[PDB]
Amino acid sequence: QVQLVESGGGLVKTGGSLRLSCAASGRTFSTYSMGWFRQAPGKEREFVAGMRWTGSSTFYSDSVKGRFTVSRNNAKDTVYLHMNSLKPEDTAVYYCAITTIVRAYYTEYTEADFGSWGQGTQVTVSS
Amino acid sequence: NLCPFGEVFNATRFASVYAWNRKRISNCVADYSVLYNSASFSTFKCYGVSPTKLNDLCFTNVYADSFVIRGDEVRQIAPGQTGKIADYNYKLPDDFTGCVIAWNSNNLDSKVGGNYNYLYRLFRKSNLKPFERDISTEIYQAGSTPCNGVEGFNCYFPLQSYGFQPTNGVGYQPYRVVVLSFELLHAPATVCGPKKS
Amino acid sequence: QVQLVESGGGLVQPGGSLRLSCAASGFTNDFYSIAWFRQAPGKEREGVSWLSVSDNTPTYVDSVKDRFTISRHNANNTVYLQMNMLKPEDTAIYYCAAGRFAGRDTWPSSYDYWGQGTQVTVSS
Ligand SMILES: *[C@@H]1O[C@H](CO)[C@@H](O)[C@H](O)[C@H]1NC(C)=O
Ligand SMILES: [Cl-]
Repeated sequence: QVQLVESGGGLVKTGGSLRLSCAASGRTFSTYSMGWFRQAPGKEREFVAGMRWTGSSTFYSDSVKGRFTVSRNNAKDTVYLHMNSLKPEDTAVYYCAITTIVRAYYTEYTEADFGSWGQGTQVTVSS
Repeated sequence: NLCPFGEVFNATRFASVYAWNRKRISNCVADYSVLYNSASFSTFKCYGVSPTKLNDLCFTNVYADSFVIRGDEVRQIAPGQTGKIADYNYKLPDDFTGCVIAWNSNNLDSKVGGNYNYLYRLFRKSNLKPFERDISTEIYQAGSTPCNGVEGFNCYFPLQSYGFQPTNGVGYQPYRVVVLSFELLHAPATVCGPKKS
Repeated sequence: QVQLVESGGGLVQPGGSLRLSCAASGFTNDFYSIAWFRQAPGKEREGVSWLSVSDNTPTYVDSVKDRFTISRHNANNTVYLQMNMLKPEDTAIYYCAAGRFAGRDTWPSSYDYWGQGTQVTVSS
């Protein structure tokens, strides 16, 4: 396990933007692919978006594609979820995590593949 | 002075097939017939040569290539084969001279809940050349539309974990593979079979 | 072009003997190997004996070691499996298979050339 330091929750208006951040010292993000997940009350933790350890590939669930972007800083120690065109349906606790499991089809990732979970941050989209 | 085949055959961990390892062997006596007659190996196939002939030959270098694949891919480690291992991971030349050795490694390389360390390349724009080793990790563009750094329709990550579990059927259990190839240079021929010694 | 002609099967009592034959035609040279695969009721094909022809090296699985002998007669280009002290366990369809290599493999998919099976039944 490694410590992932996650930040950036909050309240935002429908159509607004937020950035979440996930930081880890040294070569963590250049070693293990990362994913963002979210969990609404009494629902399962679902995949949102991620990036390969390479930093040159990102991927998105169908519910957020074209609205959310993932990026990583030049130091390769901080990954961002840029949330745009937020809808009330995006209200949830968001988590970053990493995986040792390589799936050629990112569509097959589930929460069970991930570990070293960041602290959940609440995103609330008011209408 | 016996060739240190132990270092190759008995290594605690093996390479993933996409990132296969090569060990150079020289300055030693190699008993290919003792290897051939060993019950430890379930696959032992020579091309362009036989173990008796190798026992009577000297080479400058022997190369031992080693990696893990699943059982149902062992047949792809031969000249003229197709499939994802032969096409995209580890390719022998049509005119291959050497030996393919394999054994079931379920007791070493599988784990309860899956051993995810071993990978193979699922996709590549062209077939590997013989003895080419491709460790690249760029998105595979399966169609005409560029991926521009995003996986999706016809845009796949090129590597896949096996995830070996002990309960897998034998076609999906891990096999350790060693390929022996032979090199003759204008230099002392210091790797000899026991007869040419 | 390449063809394997199998024969020699039948019904025998437990303790009896049987001589299976694999006749290999369309090979240029001696650089091939033969395998015998048996398929017991409800099991997959399983290798029991191998012969690397150029080297004349036999291999056997442990369960047939001392009872089974594999050999080749040069004149008629035919590989024989002499099966002695047969048990009920040895009941199966026996296939010979060939590959253009010197050696042996447990994987049927590694052999590109196959005879039609011969039935071996061992009971009282
Ligand atoms: C690997 O180790 C075993 C002893 O555990 C030995 O019998 C075998 O010869 C070794 N393999 C080689 C190629 O030295
Ligand atoms: Cl990955």
